[PDB]
Amino acid sequence: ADIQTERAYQKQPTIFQNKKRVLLGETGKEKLPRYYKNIGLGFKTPKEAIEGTYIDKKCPFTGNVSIRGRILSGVVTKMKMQRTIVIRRDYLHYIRKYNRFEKRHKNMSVHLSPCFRDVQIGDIVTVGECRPLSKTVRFNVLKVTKAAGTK
Amino acid sequence: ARGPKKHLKRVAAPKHWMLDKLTGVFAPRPSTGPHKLRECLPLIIFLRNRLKYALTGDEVKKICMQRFIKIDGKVRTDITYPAGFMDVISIDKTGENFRLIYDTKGRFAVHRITPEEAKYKLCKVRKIFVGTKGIPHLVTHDARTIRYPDPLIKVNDTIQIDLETGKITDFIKFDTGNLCMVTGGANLGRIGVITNRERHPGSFDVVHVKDANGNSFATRLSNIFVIGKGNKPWISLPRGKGIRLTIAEERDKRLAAKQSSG
Amino acid sequence: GKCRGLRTARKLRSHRRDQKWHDKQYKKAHLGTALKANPFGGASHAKGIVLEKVGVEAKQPNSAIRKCVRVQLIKNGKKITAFVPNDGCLNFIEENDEVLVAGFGRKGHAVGDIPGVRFKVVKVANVSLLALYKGKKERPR
Amino acid sequence: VRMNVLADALKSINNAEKRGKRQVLIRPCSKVIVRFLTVMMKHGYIGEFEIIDDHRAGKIVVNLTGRLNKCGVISPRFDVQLKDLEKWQNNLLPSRQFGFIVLTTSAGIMDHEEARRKHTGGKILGFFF
Amino acid sequence: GRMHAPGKGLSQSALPYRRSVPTWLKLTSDDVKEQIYKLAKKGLTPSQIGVILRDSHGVAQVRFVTGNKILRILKSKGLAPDLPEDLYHLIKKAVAVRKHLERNRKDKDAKFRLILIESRIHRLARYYKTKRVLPPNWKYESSTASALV
RNA sequence: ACGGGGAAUCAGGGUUCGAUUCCGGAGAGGGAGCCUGAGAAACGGCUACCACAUCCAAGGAAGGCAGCAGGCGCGCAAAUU
RNA sequence: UAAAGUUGCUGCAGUUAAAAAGCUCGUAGUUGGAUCUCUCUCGGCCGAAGCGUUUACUUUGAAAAAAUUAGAGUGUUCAAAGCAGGCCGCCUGGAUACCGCAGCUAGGAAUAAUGGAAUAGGACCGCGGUUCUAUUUUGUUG
RNA sequence: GAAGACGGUCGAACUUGACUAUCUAGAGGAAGUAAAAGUCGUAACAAGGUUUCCGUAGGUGAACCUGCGGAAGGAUCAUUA
Repeated sequence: ADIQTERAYQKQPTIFQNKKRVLLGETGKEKLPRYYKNIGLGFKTPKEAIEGTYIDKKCPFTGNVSIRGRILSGVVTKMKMQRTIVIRRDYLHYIRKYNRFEKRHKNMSVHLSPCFRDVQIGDIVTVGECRPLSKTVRFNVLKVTKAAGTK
Repeated sequence: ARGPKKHLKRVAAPKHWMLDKLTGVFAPRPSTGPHKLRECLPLIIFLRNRLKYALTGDEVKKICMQRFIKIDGKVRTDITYPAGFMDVISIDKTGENFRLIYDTKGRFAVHRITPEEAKYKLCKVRKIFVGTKGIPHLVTHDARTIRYPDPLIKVNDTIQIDLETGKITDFIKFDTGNLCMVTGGANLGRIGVITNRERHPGSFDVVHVKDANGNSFATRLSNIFVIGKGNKPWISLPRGKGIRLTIAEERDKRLAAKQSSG
Repeated sequence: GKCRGLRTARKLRSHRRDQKWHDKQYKKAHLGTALKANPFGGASHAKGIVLEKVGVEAKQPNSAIRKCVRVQLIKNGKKITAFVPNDGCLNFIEENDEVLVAGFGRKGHAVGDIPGVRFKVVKVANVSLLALYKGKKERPR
Repeated sequence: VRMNVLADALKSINNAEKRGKRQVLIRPCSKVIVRFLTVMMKHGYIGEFEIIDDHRAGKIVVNLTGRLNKCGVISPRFDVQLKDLEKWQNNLLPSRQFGFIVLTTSAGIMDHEEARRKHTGGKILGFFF
Repeated sequence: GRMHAPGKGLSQSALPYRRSVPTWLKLTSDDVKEQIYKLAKKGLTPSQIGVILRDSHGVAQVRFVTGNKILRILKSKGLAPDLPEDLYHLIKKAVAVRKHLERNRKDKDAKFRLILIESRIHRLARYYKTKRVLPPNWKYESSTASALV
């Protein structure tokens, strides 16, 4: 489970990992301090974020992003990108002339932190608005709700 | 496009200036200052349109350049200077002082005050921050930075400052039961007692206010300006005491006044 | 029958939009083919040069010779046959002069017993045919 | 297949009233059917009715007073606001003196006059006059 | 009417109003369950179990005596077929008509009926996959149909 | 096809329009690149090329009215240098 | 544009006037039967704290430029308009409504929906058994 | 610190290659459309004088004719133990 899989060293920029230790008081890797924050609006930090080891600069809990703006929801449809998933948001648009609605949808590419493991296609995810993380990504997954049709 | 605009079309001006459309193409574009463009009152509007002391903008310029107008105790020669909520306008030559207070219809009333009450004003604080070697600071709705404020003064409270020295004299906490004024929106100009505040994290808070006659309304927290402790005001209220009358009672009072007076 | 569902707005809208193309007026006014085929090009009037005078025979049920002029429009160079309305008014028109020509009143359709004519002369030599007819004005020298 | 059992119930009542019958058998029964019939009966249009309990889905035998001209369903059940209610009454009712639009509101199933009394809009179920 | 035929038939059972165990039934619930287990061990489907219990021993409805349906009882003890009985019979019919069509390629009515049967199979399988009775990747294929029968 | 506020009948519903004085955007003959400046990829700023076009003593120099007026042209179609 | 219920959502028509595919499966779409009425802190009716299963409604409450439109007042000499107008220096007005949809907030839960226990892998209880201890103590810190 | 090609960048232009849709020129060929008893010559409408028509194939001096299957919109709602 190597973390350093890139050409540059991966580490949380806040945590200093070169502090001097004591020889007689150290036997094995003692601890690596973990940087994590609690995002607002009542969202609880997942356990895997606090006690994990992954490095994600776009993670809402262990990264540099701040959640602000719209809190949305959607269902996972594709998981074929690194730390990024595609969710679909279905809604009904009212046509005034016919007094009726039509089904419409929009796909949003949202960032999924490694603190959410075993997220499946069809799960309901709560996303929060953040700064542009890529060309199309502007939302971060904050909570994953398992689908009713799951194990 | 290409840098800031310097004109204001007369029909794009704030509606509470009560400007008419046939006078000209332009309205006096208020200069930058302690108050926002859409919720201020340019000195020319007050001196010409309200007080009728001048007939044209040239006469307003003459009055202002004679150093007769004092806003918050300072002589202001700018005829488009933005004067706003709780600002004190003192004209020493004619010996009258005005305080810019919204009337119940959302417009700046010509509210005359005694010279004793013209020596201070109420300022809602916008932020408190610590800077420059642990020195607390305080920013008001009037864009005044007051150093070394009382540690009990937090955001959304209103302080009372003496105009001559520019120092905090007293303050009122933001709490239920305190009298307040609405400075924006549909209920702008109304005066009542704060009854309940609903907090919406990540969004705007809602404050519920009740009048003296029991009418209850609500507005966003940014639009609340607490006037006094409890139900008594620290400043003098306009001819209407912040009560908004429905059009039926307005018409009834107008008809009764027409009947009684001949 | 037609669909009646709370989520049938798209179906109703698309069906109406597709069925509107089976309306003659709608297809004529929105396809744009009738616009390019219009000699006036969407204009109410046009100015042309009288190429010759022609008399077109009336349609079968009644007999007459309709005094028309073959004109060439200035804007696009198209050739046009225009009816000269009143009597003697063909004498007010000379070959190779400017005429203002309007429609015949049926929006590109032939009017009356005149076959294949949908334009009429309004002014000749910058003076109206009615002023010349009523004697209010004379032909410029 | 059979959708909108209320439409079937109202069509059966209308057809039996046109034929001049004194009783109509409605099946299957439903809660909405019973509420619509109760609203009808409070206004004197339909009279007493009995719910036959078979162990799957009830049937209703409805006595028929000859007072009913037409009972109809509105499909789909459009959401109606209190400001759009007058347009619906002009579209559906013979006059402003008689005739009722039955709405389903969070305050229950009732006619348009009660819905305006309780200051509630809802979803249009049907009408009767 | 029928889903794949123009017929509109009214033939079906008419359950009586009384949900009680009949007076003639001296068989308690546990004896009924034991007979259900024995009949299932003999290799009978729930429909056949119900038919035999109604015909020979005399049980108006197993649900009114034991409180559970036959398939639920079989699943509770654990004797139920891996795939549902109606789907199994549809697959069996499809296999039969496919085997017939191999030596009867000119039978163009058999091809049409096979298409209808496979449509029924696909609809039923989709329903069962919706309710997790079948694995989400359960697929019916002609080359593998006889492997399920 | 600049967008919107909005405009043309009132049964209810709609159908058309919105270049046009207010708001937002874009452009200054067409592209492109810049200096200054808080703010411009500015054109009543500059530098080129492309298309037009002015004075010349033929070496050169100077241009940008979709600003107000006015011309020509185009046109069915629109005002006072 | 209305007339055009000749584009029909309201609200058309399809045997013979123009018209239902030769027929049947079928995915998306649309529609879909009955059925459910010491949890919580200053004083024995109060802010906080709510996963009530998210919703769709419905009704509120904020925020939605002015001008235009609707509309209140006001004898422009009447009116279109305008935002203004008398009384041997004082009184006033310069309102209000609407502002679709989509966002934000708040009752009751009728009515598309969504069904939380079915190999039980389902509240509450006694065990803290190596651990963080009102960010380990509570005579002069062990 | 005042001119000038060069690890370069943005980049108008400029010739050469394909030969691009809104646009036009000729004797043409096929066809459509407007009332015209246009030199022996009638397909349909009555059983229209071979009942009409549909699909599909041939053939024709023209409507048309013929074969096969079909329809009644037929000239039969009917034909007898």
